[PDB]
Amino acid sequence: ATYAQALQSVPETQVSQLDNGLRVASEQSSQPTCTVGVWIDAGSRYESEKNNGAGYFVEHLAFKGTKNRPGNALEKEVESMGAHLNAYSTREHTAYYIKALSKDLPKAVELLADIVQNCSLEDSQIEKERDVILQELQENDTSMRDVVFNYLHATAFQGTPLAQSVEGPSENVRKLSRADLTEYLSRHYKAPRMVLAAAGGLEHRQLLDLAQKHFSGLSGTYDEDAVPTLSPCRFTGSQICHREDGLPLAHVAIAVEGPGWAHPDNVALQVANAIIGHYDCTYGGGAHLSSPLASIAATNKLCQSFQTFNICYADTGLLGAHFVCDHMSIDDMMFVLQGQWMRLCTSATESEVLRGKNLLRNALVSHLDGTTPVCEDIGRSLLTYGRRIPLAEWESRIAEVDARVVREVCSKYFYDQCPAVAGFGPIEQLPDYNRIRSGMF
Amino acid sequence: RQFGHLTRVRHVITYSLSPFEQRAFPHYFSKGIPNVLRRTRACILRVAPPFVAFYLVYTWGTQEFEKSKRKNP
Ligand SMILES: CCCCCCO[C@@H]1O[C@H](CO)[C@@H](O)[C@H](O)[C@H]1O
Repeated sequence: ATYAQALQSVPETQVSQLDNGLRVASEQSSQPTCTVGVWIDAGSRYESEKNNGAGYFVEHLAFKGTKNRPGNALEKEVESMGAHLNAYSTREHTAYYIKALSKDLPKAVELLADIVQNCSLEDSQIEKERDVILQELQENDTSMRDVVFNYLHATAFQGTPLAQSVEGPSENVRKLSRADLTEYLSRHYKAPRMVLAAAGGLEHRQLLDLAQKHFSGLSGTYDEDAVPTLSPCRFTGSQICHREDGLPLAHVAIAVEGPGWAHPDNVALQVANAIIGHYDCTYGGGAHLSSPLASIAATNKLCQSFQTFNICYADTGLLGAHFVCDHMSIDDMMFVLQGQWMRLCTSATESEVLRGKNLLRNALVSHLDGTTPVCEDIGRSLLTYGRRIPLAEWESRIAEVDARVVREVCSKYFYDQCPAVAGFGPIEQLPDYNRIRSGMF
Repeated sequence: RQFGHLTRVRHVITYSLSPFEQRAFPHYFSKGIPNVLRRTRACILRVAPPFVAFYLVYTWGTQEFEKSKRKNP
């Protein structure tokens, strides 16, 4: 078949909803294994300065025992059936998911229901996790990449909830109480804020009945005065430079404000980012890479690596790049990078945009490879778009992009716009903000 | 001399705002004047005296010159 007919053969994702508001979505395949999980509209963007880190603390407690399965009982059950239980928290979403044999879907759904509704939160466990989290904060401090990205959010979204890290400040970790957590939970873990998603060898009808059976008790009301809604987050052209000449390589992240999840412009932006691409010293292409930034960097040894990114949030986002380089290569790297954004705004060619479109097509499909990536796409999509966008639609959106669309969309977000800049390490050579700003036009 | 080879600096964080996000003349007068007064009071004792001396020597010398050329000083 052609790439076109193959697109129309992907089973359509089935979506249902319970009385309490919980959405149930699934994509059936014939895999003897599956992934099922709960995606929640909860994250640090929903936290205030007082409880920032609450969600991450809960993630630490989620698998430590439930009222029905105290202590390591939940753990033993997951392990004995050979399943895998994982979780993650971001500034807007939280997810708990299980990879298991398709025949074990009923127990998998029960366990998730149990986890999301009956978490013990034993005072002694809370004290133990407190120390674990503090140690994780210390470890994260050694990850220059994680530090620079937290810094980018701190400065770009300064004064708003998006400026907050997911883990929260250490003093919050030392002071968060069970009361704080149960409070956070009663407020955010409601059925209308959750999506039960599954992908693999199972039928929607079976998942739906299991959901009715195990999630019906989940609250779908809350009230009116306590319905955590999101306010837009102001973006600020600014710079944060943490100079540390003791570190061997400098990390720099720069971005302009992105449009947010729902905007159609994200497709063209993804095409443009694909044109500039990514790179690191282990890439075999070197001097022949198609991206001018990549080949210049490789032939002139300008950096160890770089990556463009389009981080999306509800109504805003960070569109830009991150690079790692020697202290004497920062200005050159910034010069070439900004020159490439400007070239795309004013002179993107049909041939490079086609390449970008093909890169995006390949990335889209190769990403949805396996029950876990698919299940995550279902969960997240339902939370963000309110629907699963089919591949055939993505193709239509990508197809609509041409050189004209790329120049116009890039001009809209990059041209003469104030960026947010974060630097960490031996950054004496990181350009002054005025010089960076002038580089935007 | 080039950025990247100047000197060694560790543990310093610098925060800045784009010029477009801020005022070019924040509190120009409500603060500008008070600081100018501070800076003025702060140096006048070092700067002014010598010139007051010049002024005196000048007026005395000029008047002395005048008187000296007259019939009855
Ligand atoms: C830039 C183009 C924006 C509109 C693209 C819509 O694209 C359409 O979406 C439908 C529903 O998902 C699909 O069934 C259909 O095959 C697809 O072509």
